[PDB]
Amino acid sequence: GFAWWAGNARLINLSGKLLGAHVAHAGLIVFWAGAMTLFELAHFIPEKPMYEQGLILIPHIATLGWGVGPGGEVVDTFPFFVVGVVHLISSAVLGFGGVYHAIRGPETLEEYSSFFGYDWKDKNKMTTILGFHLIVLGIGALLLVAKAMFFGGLYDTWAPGGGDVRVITNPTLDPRVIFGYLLKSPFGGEGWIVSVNNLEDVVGGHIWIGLICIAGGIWHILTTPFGWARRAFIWSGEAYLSYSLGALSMMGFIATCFVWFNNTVYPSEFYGPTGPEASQAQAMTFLIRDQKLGANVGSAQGPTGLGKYLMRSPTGEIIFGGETMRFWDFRGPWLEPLRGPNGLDLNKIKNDIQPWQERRAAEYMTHAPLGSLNSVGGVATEINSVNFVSPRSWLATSHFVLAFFFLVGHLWHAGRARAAAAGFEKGIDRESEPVLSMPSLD
Amino acid sequence: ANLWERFCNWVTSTDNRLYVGWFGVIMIPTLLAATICFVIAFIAAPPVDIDGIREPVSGSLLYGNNIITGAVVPSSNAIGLHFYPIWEAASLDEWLYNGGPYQLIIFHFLLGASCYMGRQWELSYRLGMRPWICVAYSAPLASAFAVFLIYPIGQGSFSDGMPLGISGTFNFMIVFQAEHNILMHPFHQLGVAGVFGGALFCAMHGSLVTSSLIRETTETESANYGYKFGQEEETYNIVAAHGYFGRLIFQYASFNNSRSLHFFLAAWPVVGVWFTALGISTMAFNLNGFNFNHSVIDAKGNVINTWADIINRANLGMEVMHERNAHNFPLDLA
Amino acid sequence: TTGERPFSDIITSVRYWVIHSITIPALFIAGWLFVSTGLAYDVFGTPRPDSYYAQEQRSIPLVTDRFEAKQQVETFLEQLK
Amino acid sequence: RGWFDILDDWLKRDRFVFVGWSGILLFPCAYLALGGWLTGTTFVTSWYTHGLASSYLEGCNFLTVAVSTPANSMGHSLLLLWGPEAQGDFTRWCQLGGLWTFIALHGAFGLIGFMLRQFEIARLVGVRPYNAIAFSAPIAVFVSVFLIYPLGQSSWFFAPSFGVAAIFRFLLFFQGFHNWTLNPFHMMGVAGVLGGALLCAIHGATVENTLFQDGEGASTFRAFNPTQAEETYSMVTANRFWSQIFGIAFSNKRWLHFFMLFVPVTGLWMSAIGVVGLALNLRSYDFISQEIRAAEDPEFETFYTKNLLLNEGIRAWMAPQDQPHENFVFPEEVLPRGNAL
Amino acid sequence: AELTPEVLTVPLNSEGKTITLTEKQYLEGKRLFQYACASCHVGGITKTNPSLDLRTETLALATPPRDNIEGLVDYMKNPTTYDGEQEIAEVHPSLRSADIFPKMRNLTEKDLVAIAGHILVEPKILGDKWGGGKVYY
Amino acid sequence: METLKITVYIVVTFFVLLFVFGFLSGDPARNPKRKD
Amino acid sequence: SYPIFTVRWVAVHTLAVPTIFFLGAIAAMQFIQR
Ligand code: CLA
Ligand code: CLA
Ligand code: CLA
Ligand code: CLA
Ligand code: CLA
Ligand code: HEC
Ligand SMILES: CC1=C(/C=C/C(C)=C/C=C/C(C)=C/C=C/C=C(C)/C=C/C=C(C)/C=C/C2=C(C)CCCC2(C)C)C(C)(C)CCC1
Ligand SMILES: CC1=C(/C=C/C(C)=C/C=C/C(C)=C/C=C/C=C(C)/C=C/C=C(C)/C=C/C2=C(C)CCCC2(C)C)C(C)(C)CCC1
Ligand SMILES: CC1=C(/C=C/C(C)=C/C=C/C(C)=C/C=C/C=C(C)/C=C/C=C(C)/C=C/C2=C(C)CCCC2(C)C)C(C)(C)CCC1
Ligand code: OEY
Ligand SMILES: [Cl-]
Ligand SMILES: [Cl-]
Ligand SMILES: [Fe+2]
Repeated sequence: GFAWWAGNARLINLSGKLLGAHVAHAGLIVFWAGAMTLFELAHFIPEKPMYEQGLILIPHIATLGWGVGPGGEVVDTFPFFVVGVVHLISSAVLGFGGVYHAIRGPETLEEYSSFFGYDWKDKNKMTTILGFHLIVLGIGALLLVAKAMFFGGLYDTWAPGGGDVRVITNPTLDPRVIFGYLLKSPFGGEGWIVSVNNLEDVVGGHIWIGLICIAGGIWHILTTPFGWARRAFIWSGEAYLSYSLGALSMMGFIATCFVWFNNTVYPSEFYGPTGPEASQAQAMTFLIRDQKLGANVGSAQGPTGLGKYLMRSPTGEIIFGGETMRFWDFRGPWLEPLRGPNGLDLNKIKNDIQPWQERRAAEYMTHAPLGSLNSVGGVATEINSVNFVSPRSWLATSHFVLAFFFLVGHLWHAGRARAAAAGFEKGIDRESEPVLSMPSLD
Repeated sequence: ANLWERFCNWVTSTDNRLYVGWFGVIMIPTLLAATICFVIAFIAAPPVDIDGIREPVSGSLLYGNNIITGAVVPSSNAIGLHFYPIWEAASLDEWLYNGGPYQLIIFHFLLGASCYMGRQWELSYRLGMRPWICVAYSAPLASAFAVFLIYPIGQGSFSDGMPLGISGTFNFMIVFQAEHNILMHPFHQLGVAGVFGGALFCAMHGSLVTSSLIRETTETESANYGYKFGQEEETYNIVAAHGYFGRLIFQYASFNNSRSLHFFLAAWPVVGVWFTALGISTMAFNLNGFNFNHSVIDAKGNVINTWADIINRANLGMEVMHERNAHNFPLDLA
Repeated sequence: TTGERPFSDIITSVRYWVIHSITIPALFIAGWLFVSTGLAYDVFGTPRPDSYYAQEQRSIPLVTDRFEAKQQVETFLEQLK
Repeated sequence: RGWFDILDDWLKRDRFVFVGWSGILLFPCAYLALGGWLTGTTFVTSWYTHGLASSYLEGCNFLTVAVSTPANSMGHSLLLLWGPEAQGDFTRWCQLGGLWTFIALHGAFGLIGFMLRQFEIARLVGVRPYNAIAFSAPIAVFVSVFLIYPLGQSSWFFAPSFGVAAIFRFLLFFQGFHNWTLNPFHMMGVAGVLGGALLCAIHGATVENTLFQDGEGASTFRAFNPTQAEETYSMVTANRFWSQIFGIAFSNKRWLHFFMLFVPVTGLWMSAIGVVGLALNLRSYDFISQEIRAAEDPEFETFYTKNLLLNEGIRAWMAPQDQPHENFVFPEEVLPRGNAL
Repeated sequence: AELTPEVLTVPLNSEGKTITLTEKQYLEGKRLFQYACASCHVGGITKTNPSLDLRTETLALATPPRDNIEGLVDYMKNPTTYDGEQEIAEVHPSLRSADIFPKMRNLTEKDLVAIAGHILVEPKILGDKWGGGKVYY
Repeated sequence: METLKITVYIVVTFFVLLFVFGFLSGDPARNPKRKD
Repeated sequence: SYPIFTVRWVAVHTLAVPTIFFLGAIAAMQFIQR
């Protein structure tokens, strides 16, 4: 009994029409991935970094090792085109199947096939569909593995020489490293899974995950829910929808922080420097300049009595001074050469900084992820001129927003599911008001 | 009658003057802990080196503060986003200098407040109610998450989360405008619309119902005694109220359905506060308000100032003065 | 219910769209011309892009007198002639 | 059957927009206050009063467009068209800020008209006039911020200019010069506005989740009837819910709805009083005990002292541009600045 | 006021020859300046070394002098320190260094004129604001 | 300090498992209309 | 049998007429160049 504004809830128990909704919507996702890439490519200019150009999809492709050389220098734009065209083309096939199943195909499936038809309350059929999709996920995760090891490798920002595409011959299988990440603290200096800083660990984790997903995929095909599971859950289409909104929301917050902190699977060559990275780069820049003028940067006492360029962290490591003392957990390929075991190494600072390192720091400092909604780069008090907002800010903010609403959607549908399963989603029975049969609190 | 089943029945009982519930099991301890730490700190904590520059800021009453100026100061910039429980300090004295109380208070409050929201779902289930009062509360809870957690994550430091005091609050919102031009951000503008709108509709609805109370009393008694708790009949005349407000404006701009009207009252401030909490959360990643500094120039290319450029002159004065000893390099990138 | 003719019926009607398919572009064109012709600048006193400042001047022509105010702005304008 | 009652009759007929005796004041003035703001934001500059561009015609957008206040030189002049300042010339009038007083005065009189309208309609329909009383809260704010506050000051120049960013500048002005956030009459305003918004959300959400099931379908809206005597949500289940979540809850529907009137109305009234103080520079700017200690004790720092540094930054950095008529010239060396920035 | 020949007239070399840009060249150079330079030089400052700016009176005192087209176009080819004593193509975008500053690649010789044109005309319109910093925003 | 840390870990874990097992004990069935 | 010219008519055209006109002027304005 649903309004026009909740009309999609009229598809709960129309399995055939609901298949088309999902496949027509799957087409929309592929369409955008296709058209967007074509759009980004149509506007690409190779002379300019990707992050001066508002690109978010091309950075994902270059990260897999297509179209880029050492440095991130774009070498061949044909793989970007091929990804766009194939995605765009595949969306008509899904579009076609979506409209057919929404409008002309059987409204319901369970009369046409006992295989494709389902009842939400069939706990066995539902876990079987879960199992199928788990294998597909496991397959896909191994695809990334397969690319890294057998079909070209991946862009490795850590490679000696500026970064380069590199085949991964020794994925990390040691479970104490792989599952160690899952128990690292999410706080500073630790970073939970966000701190992964090498492709061996990335590739290895996807071997594990693809195995696990196939493992469980088979599990759920072969099993039915145990009794303790049967009694703790609500078994209904809305209930499963809510469960999933919860997980997507959680995943979305994770991605938000991944693109904001991680400079390995979001290499800075492509995406721009991280907040912390740009902040560290400014300290590098003025250390370099002032040293050239003859300042002794180990010994220069700043206004506060803390070192003007270099101080200690609370655990003693030598770090950049100023406000960026907060960012001392930062690690990047342009900085690690300067680090010894006590932190930044004063003899390397006086002797070993390279032009390429100066250059990187000047660039990242002047490309920090600060920017206005209308794409004026810099602090909010900055004048018009530089048309720049970091891909990391566009990606970080959009996914906080989406993550946030899907948690509302989780609370929205979780609670509705609990109430409709108990029978009071529509309001309170006047003749049987629970509270009027309870004793008064006082 | 088994010992666990009987515990479960007390926890979830609809008969406790205050409902507990499974959510209440986390909430009670974490809120009692955040509360007790806060009360002690506000009164007696020594000064805290918030900005990590060995310049401690006095926040409590016994150190020369009043109700307006006192605060539990945020933890040292030197800590940034590191976890800093008591057991990581060499001593309570260290923990107090570096601002440990703030971390303890905010984490426990965020948790217990999260469980508060869920507790609202829970009791609604146990009483046969509809479930979504908690969706309404998530707008303020999301606001508290943005200024105590999200904003520090994106700026890299809890030293930049909102202080727990009245003047510290204003300090946080002054620096915020200098760094983000938040007044010129459309999500703060929707917050103002949510919040002004909410006060307007509160007064409207309150005055429309009050205007149409049905006569049940004499001049010498409160009109309030015309309603008796649990009476079945409505206590005002909704078509007389719709009759007046339709004519004050025009017919179709006025509700005659009390369900739509009350749903509207809930949706307007909730949605607007979601946005303005999203505004703080996305400005945490420095996607700032509109910047029209020097967007207007003449045929020669002189700058012709607007009100935006005046705003910016004041943002500049906030910028150059805040945390006056803490910056060694020319741009405040965080 | 007040006896006027309902809106949903006026703007599905042929007659309505027969008048207003004329009156609405006439107004849009009328106001356009108010700008494109320059009259809006003149009616209102608003400086054109070339006449905020005198050529080598970087002074706002700020009104500083109450009862000589009219003549003040007039003098600034002749400083642009 | 005299003419006066013939007109009474026609004014008070039931029509799509009711007119009334109050219409006579209300409608001309409301249309003119609004015609002037749209007229001025689309076409008119602030070059000669403020040194600012301020219309779409000049290049501004909807955020930066404003009808700006007259020059400080104008003082509190009514700035009538036919008056000694504009001397009948429409063009000069606009360039002097004439439309600011135009909007503000027709605005004031229109608000009167509106409130008299609420009195007029309520008398005819036979309801109590509490909507009209609530409307005093907006009226007090308007008269205190737009009329009383500059009348206390040197001139109209220092009132709010009618525009989005211009009003944003006014909010920052009051922080740097008046330290308005520290004023307890503003704090009572904040607790009333936010309290209102709280009350608004929480009462709408309670009703929506204590509804009776009076229809069969999942859209609960259909199941209300405007004429039903029966209440549509359970005050009993609402009261028990909040007593157990929050400890206290409403039990009296009349007190509840009267409290929704009381809370936001009163907060606006308290802030009106505060701004009246500020007309006169009677600020709650400082705490004397704090200043004596900090003067004598350079290790003594609070958020109270930090915020005044910021206020000091705002005053010196915005004043020359914001008050052009003062010819403030602040060479760089005198500007307050922290390290590096 | 408007963009007239006088303001569009700038020195070509130190001898004191002059050249008069077209409006078109002025907008061309402003554009190229935002594309290749403003990330460090917005408003005529230098964000990564604020001691050195693009005020004409600073350029005049550079070694070699740089308050003219020839000097500016040379600098975009082979930049030096302010005293002239070391070439710095390695850390400053230049044609001599366009391998490592990829934006400087598609700049033609006339492109360099327009860029140098802008730098010299802008101080004449904005005055103190050009290279002044936030104090003059 | 090390003693406090253990204490807190213990106290927390306790309430957490109270929570996980509280909801694993037939929570859908704790409602006033329909129980399973 | 309705009227064409009412109070309502006037109110409507009192706002609408100058709206469209104003939209015309603001449209033209996007093409103004310095
Ligand atoms: C996988 C995601 C997902 C899915 C499948 C559903 C599915 C459903 N939802 Mg849930 N929902 C979700 C996420 C999801 N939701 C999220 C994230 C939220 C939080 C906001 C909600 C909140 C929500 C509420 C409050 C309600 C539902 C309802 C419903 C049902 C009917 C919906 C309908 O017909 O809407 C039809 C769609 C519309 C009416 C259009 C809405 C358009 C949005 C608000 C505007 C977005 C504009 C965009 C951001 C920018 C525009 C750009 C411009 C150019 C246009 C259906 C089962 C209803 C329900 O309970 O039924 C059982 C209901 O009342 N949903
Ligand atoms: C992702 C978006 C999405 C999707 C996929 C669907 C899908 C669906 N909706 Mg929902 N809906 C949506 C958004 C969506 N809706 C929104 C945003 C609203 C709020 C306005 C609603 C409100 C709504 C209501 C109120 C109802 C539905 C219903 C339905 C189903 C039956 C439709 C039908 O027979 O129409 C027939 C429609 C037509 C004959 C018109 C043409 C439609 C086609 C698909 C246009 C496609 C154009 C495209 C470019 C062609 C590509 C072709 C190429 C691939 C070969 C269908 C599965 C109905 C339902 O459940 O039925 C029982 C129903 O009652 N929808
Ligand atoms: C998850 C998506 C999905 C699901 C569950 C279904 C399910 C169904 N479809 Mg639909 N359909 C889909 C997608 C889907 N289809 C798409 C994408 C299209 C357009 C290409 C269609 C077009 C379509 C038509 C035209 C018809 C159906 C029909 C049917 C029913 C019978 C199918 C049958 O016997 O095939 C049995 C199995 C096969 C024929 C094997 C196909 C082999 C596939 C192509 C290889 C799979 C590879 C991999 C998984 C795909 C990903 C590749 C990509 C990543 C590059 C069944 C309920 C029929 C029906 O109900 O008629 C009344 C019918 O006539 N479908
Ligand atoms: C899409 C993924 C997915 C989904 C939706 C399900 C869904 C389900 N699984 Mg399957 N499963 C999956 C993947 C999935 N599974 C995979 C890949 C595997 C292989 C390992 C399994 C293996 C598996 C087994 C062996 C069993 C299930 C069971 C179940 C059911 C009980 C769920 C339950 O109580 O969990 C809720 C979770 C708990 C009660 C305890 C979790 C405690 C952890 C520590 C919470 C951590 C959250 C934390 C905040 C985030 C940080 C993570 C931390 C590790 C750092 C349910 C139908 C059970 C069942 O009935 O099977 C028939 C069962 O016994 N699953
Ligand atoms: C009807 C409501 C109304 C109200 C209350 C106002 C109020 C105002 N208008 Mg607005 N105005 C209105 C309608 C209204 N206007 C209309 C319809 C128009 C368009 C024509 C305007 C156009 C307009 C402009 C253009 C301006 C104003 C201005 C003003 C202000 C100055 C008024 C003044 O000095 O009057 C003084 C005069 C009276 C109050 C008249 C009193 C009538 C006496 C008692 C009768 C005398 C009879 C006679 C002597 C006897 C016979 C003599 C014999 C020769 C026959 C004031 C706030 C000015 C303003 O805003 O400046 C900032 C201004 O410049 N008004
Ligand atoms: C940051 C990455 C920069 C970019 C991009 C551009 N310039 Fe620059 N410039 C930069 C620095 C650090 C310096 C100082 C060099 C030193 O002496 O140590 C400079 C210097 C100049 C100068 C000299 C100004 C002077 O006062 O003598 C000029 C004229 C100049 N740079 C011009 C210029 C142009 C035209 C650019 C775009 C094409 C450009 N620079 C880019 C930093 C950076
Ligand atoms: C059901 C429904 C719905 C939905 C629907 C959908 C959403 C659909 C989809 C659709 C889709 C999903 C579609 C797509 C398709 C695609 C296509 C059709 C494509 C095309 C292609 C082409 C043709 C290509 C070409 C090219 C190439 C090849 C190369 C380059 C160039 C170019 C690009 C040109 C709605 C909501 C409406 C409503 C209700 C109902
Ligand atoms: C790939 C990769 C990797 C890996 C990773 C992994 C391996 C992961 C895992 C993960 C996982 C393994 C996860 C887990 C999850 C879980 C969860 C998330 C859960 C949840 C739960 C819940 C939700 C609950 C609920 C409940 C309760 C509590 C009570 C009763 C009732 C219920 C049931 C409702 C790495 C890092 C190396 C690197 C990179 C890549
Ligand atoms: C002043 C004056 C006067 C008067 C005047 C007037 C009265 C005016 C009017 C005017 C007006 C009356 C105008 C109007 C206009 C307006 C406009 C300008 C509009 C626009 C709008 C828009 C643009 C919108 C849109 C939209 C959006 C944006 C979003 C949402 C949706 C929509 C679609 C709505 C006189 C003569 C007495 C004389 C004296 C002076
Ligand atoms: O805004 Mn200005 O930016 Ca965020 O950090 Mn850099 O300075 Mn300091 O610590 Mn608190 O405050
Ligand atoms: Cl500060
Ligand atoms: Cl610093
Ligand atoms: Fe109510």
